[PDB]
Amino acid sequence: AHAQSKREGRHSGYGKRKGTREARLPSQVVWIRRLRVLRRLLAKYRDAGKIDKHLYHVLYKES
Amino acid sequence: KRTKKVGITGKYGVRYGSSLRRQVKKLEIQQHARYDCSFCGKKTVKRGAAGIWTCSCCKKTVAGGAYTVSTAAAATVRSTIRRLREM
Amino acid sequence: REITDIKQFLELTRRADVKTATVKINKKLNKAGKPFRQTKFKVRGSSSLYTLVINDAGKAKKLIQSLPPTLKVNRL
Amino acid sequence: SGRGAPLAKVVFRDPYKYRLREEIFIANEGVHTGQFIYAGKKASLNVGNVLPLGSVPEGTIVSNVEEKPGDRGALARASGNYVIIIGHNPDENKTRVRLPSGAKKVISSDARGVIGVIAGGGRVDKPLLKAGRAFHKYRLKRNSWPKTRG
Amino acid sequence: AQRVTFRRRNPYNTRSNKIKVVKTPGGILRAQHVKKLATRPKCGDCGSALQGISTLRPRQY
Amino acid sequence: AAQKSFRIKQKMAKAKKQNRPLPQWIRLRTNNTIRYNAKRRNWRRTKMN
RNA sequence: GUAGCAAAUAUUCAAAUGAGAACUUUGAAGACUGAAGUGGGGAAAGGUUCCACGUCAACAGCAGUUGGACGUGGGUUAGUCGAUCCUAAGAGAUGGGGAAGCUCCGUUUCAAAGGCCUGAUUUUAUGCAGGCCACCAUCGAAAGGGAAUCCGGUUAAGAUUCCGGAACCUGGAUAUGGAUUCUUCACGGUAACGUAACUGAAUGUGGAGACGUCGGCGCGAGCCCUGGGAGGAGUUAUCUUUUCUUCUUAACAGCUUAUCACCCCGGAAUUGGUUUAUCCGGAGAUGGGGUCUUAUGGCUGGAAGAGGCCAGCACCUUUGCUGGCUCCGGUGCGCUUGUGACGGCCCGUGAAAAUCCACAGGAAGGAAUAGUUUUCAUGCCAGGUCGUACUGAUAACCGCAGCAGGUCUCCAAGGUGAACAGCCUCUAGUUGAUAGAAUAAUGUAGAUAAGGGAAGUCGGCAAAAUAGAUCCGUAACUUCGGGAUAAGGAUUGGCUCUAAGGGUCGGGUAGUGAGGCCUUGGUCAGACGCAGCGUUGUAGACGGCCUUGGUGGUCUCUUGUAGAUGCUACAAUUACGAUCAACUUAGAACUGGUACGGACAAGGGGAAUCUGACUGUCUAAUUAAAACAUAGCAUUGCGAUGGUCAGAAAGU
Repeated sequence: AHAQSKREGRHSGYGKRKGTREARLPSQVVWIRRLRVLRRLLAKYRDAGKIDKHLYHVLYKES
Repeated sequence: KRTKKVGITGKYGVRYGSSLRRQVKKLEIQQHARYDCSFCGKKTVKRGAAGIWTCSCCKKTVAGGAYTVSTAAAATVRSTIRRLREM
Repeated sequence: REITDIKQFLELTRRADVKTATVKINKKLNKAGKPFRQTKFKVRGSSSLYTLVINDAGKAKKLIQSLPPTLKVNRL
Repeated sequence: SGRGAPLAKVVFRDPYKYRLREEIFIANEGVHTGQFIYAGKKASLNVGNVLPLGSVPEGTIVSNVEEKPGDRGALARASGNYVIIIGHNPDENKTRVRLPSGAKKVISSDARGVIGVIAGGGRVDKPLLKAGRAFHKYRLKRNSWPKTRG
Repeated sequence: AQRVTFRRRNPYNTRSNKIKVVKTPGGILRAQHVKKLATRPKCGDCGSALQGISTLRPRQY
Repeated sequence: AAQKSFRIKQKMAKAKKQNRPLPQWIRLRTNNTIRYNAKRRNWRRTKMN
C-alpha cells in the first residue's frame, strides 16, 4: 500500500528525506545513466546513417 | 581551473607548511608526468617503483632518477663517457 | 553420468563389466502437443552410468526386446 | 625493499657447463631491459659495462667499485652516487679515485667498477613527508625508527 | 531468510576457505567449498597469457 | 579441543575410567580403613592439563 | 536471623505429575532477543559436561518432582574434512672451533659430507656399464602452499564418515577398442589455432604454485521485492480476484557460452575508434571475417525414482497403500558475495618451498604378413595411522564461583531511513536472573517546573538548548588548500494531480515466378488397445512431409468471419509510432485546532590569550597533557685491515 503510494509520488516531500541528494541517488550514477544513453543514441544514429563519421565525433565529444 | 597554485598537493590540505608542499609538488608532477619512450617514440613511460620507468606498450624498462626518467647528472655522465670513449 | 548415443548402446549392453540396467518411464509434455512416453535405458557398469533417452513407444518396444537376456533389468 | 636504487637482474652464461648463471646488479642510470652489459678488461667504455679501473681512462664516472680485486662491489652502491677515477699509476699498478664522501682513496688497477651513475638519484631531495612515510621507509630496512631523545 | 554454515572446522574467511551458497535438490540452502581460481599459463618471453592452453591448477594437468 | 592429540585422548580416557565412587563391597572387608574415594574429580571442580 | 539475596523491560491461567509445585512437563496467553541476535556453526580452552534410564543426602546463596548435580549405562565409524607433506619468521644436530665444565658458536661453514635411472644378464640373479647429478640434516602453520565427494535418508545421542544413489583422485597392475606405421613416430587451417590419441633419455629452459591496498565500472550466484497459474491454511457483521505458505535441483559428465588477448584481408588527416574514468592507431586504427582461455551461464544428463506441497483410503498393534501438482515469468544505483577489465597510491611496489606441467634438445628404440603406442576410451586392484560426541560462554574456557569482566572468526530476512544507526516485526531461541505484600524518610536511575536566567559555583560541573534534509547566506584571517555545517535565516505532513528524465522493436506503404489456418493435390511410418494360454484371434485415435489459392482497408450489409501475431520485381524517402519499465527532482491545487527530520535519530555558536604546528603515542588500576613521537633543520663519527654495538671465549 506504501510501495503503490510511493509509485504515484506520495511520501516524497521535503520532510520524508533524511539522506542527501548524492546519497539517495549519486550524481555519478545519474551522469553514467545520461552519458550511456547519449553514447548509444549517437551509436544508433551513425550506424543507421542519419549522421556520418565527422558529425558523430564532434557531437560524441560535446555529449 | 579549480586551485590557484596548490595543484596536485591539494590532497595534503593545509598541513605540512607551504614551502614543503611546493618542494614535494615540483617532484610529484615530474614522477606522475609521461615521457618519450626513446625506443617507441610514443609519449607514455609509466614510472613504477622509484628509479624504474617502464614503456606502456613496447615492454622496455629503463633505470632513471627517483622523480624524472633522465636526471641532469645522468645526462652529464652519458655526454662525458661518449666524449672520452672516442680515445 | 554420460548420455550416449544412440548408438554405442548395443555394445554397452555387451561390455561384460555391466550386470544391471534400468527402464524409467516419465510421461513428459511437449508444448501440450500430447503427453508421450519418454523412456530412459540406464546402463550401470562400472565407473559411469550411461543413459539412452528414447521419445517413442515404438523404438522403446523394439530395443527393450533387443536388451540382452544376459543382463538384469530394473523396470522402475 | 629498504634500498632506493633499482636492481638489474642480468642473465650471463656459464663458460664451463651448459647454464645461464643469473646475477643481480645495481642498475646504473640509462641501463634498460634486453640491452647487452659487457663485463671484462676488453669490454667497451659504455654505461652498464664492468671493466677494471686500470683498463679505463682518467675522468670516468664509475660505480659499484671493488675495494680489493675480487670483492664483487663495495663503493658507490647507493642511489645517485658514483666514484670519479682521478689518477693512475701502472708502476705499482694502483689508481687514485674520489669517493661520494669527497675522500681520495688508492685502489688496485684490477679492482672492477660499473660505468655511469647508480639510478634512482634525487630520491633524498623530496621531503619524506608526514611521519607515516618515514615509518613505511624504515619498516623494510630496520627497527631504528621513532628515536626517543636521551 | 535462511542462513548457512562452514563444513571444515576452519571458521576463518581466508583463501582455500571460500563459500559459494547453493540451493540443493532437497530444497535446502547450503554452502560448498569453491576451490582456488587458476591463473593462465603465460609466455616465457612476454607478460601475456599462452593461447590454446587449459587453466587447470597445477597437478590438474 | 575437538581436534585432540591421541596423547590427550588417552589421558582423558584414563580420567573418565578413574571417575567413579568406591565400590561398596570393599567397605565390608577386614580392617578396611577406607570410607569413600578421596581422589574423586569432577569436570566443574578442579582441572588437570 | 542483621546486612542483605534490587542492573540484562515480565510474567499469568489450567491440567498433569507428585507427600510437597512461583520454579518441573504440556496446553494457552502476554512478552523479549530483533539476523554487528538471547539464531545457526566453529577456533583456542575444557574433557564426557553430549544422550538415556533411575534418583534428590550434598550443590544450583529462594525452592525443586528439575538440572551442566547424583547413581548406572550408551555414544564420536572417513582413500576425498583435518592432521600426515612443504616451507615462513625462525629453532636446531653434523663437521668443526670455544669452554675447568654444565654446554656455547655456527648450519654451510678452512670436511674424503650418496643417489638417480636404463637395461644387464637370467651363474635357484648378480656384474656391468648407458652413464649422469651434486655448497649438504632435521623441526617449524589443525587460519599460508596443498591429489580427490556430492545429494537424499538415517540415531535417544554420529555422520562431507553410516545407508542408498551417483562421482572423483592418487599408487599399482594389466588386456581389449581405438589412433599411428610401405622408410615408420598423425593430420588439418594462409594464420591466430584445431582434433580422441598422435615416440622422446641426459641436460637446459619457462610457466603455474605466487600473492598489496583502495575507488568507481561490467558480469555471475544467493537473497530481497514482484506477476500468471496448480495446492493448503488464515480473515469474513462489513471490505478484500487476498493474508500467509509449497512450486527445489548437488558434486560430477557432456554440447555449448566472454571480457581480454591474438590472427588474416585492408591502408586511415576531411584524424577517426572509444571509457563513468582519455586512452589507442602507418612497429597498421576504423571496418569485414576468424582463433582461444571456460571463470561464468544455458540446455541436457545426474533427476524425479529424490525432496516438497496435497488428496483419498484404511491399518488392533506397528506400519501403511493409492493417486495428483511440483509450471511459466519479470525486474534492479537493492543487500551479501565471487569476479573481470581498468584506474589512484608509494623514498611502502605488497613470502617462500614442496608440487605439477610445458617446451628446447635429440640419447635410445620401433615396421608391415606384423608391431608401435599406457599424456584416450574402457577394464582390474588398494588406499594405512590419529582426531571426529558436546559448550564456545550474563551456567561448559580464564577470572578461588553457575563472577554484569575477558576471550579469535563465519552465515545473515521484511519495514522506516543515507544506512550493518535507533524503533517494530518474520525464521530460530529464550520467557532465565529468590519470591509475596505495602508505597514513609534518605537514596539510585529516569522526568517536569511559574517568573528571573549563572545571581549558584574554584570554575556554567550537571543538565538545558542546537540538531536530518532542501533553498538562501557566510566574516576576520590564511601557508590561498582552508576557515565552513562559520555566523545568520526560510521550508518540510496528508491527499489529487502536473512536468521532466528511459529500454526494446518498426523502419515509414503498390506490382510476379518461387513458402501461419482451410480443405484440397500427392505422400511417408503405423504408435496403441480388447479378450485367452512370449503366443495367437485383435481394437486402431492417426505421428511425419511437400504446394495451390483465399480470408488488414472495404462496394457486397438488418451484419460478418479464420490468419496482418503469411520467404520472391520495379521502390516514392521523416521527426514518428507501438510497447514494457523503474524512482529522482521540480511544479501546482486541495486540506488540517500553524501541525509536519511529529516517535526514534540528531552540531550549540561567537570574540580573545597561553601553549603544542598538525594525524599519532604512554603512566593496565588516581595524572592523556603544554609530556613522548613526528616531518623539517642542524651537528658528529666512519671508505671496511672501518664506524657504533654484542660475547666468558672463539674457525663468534
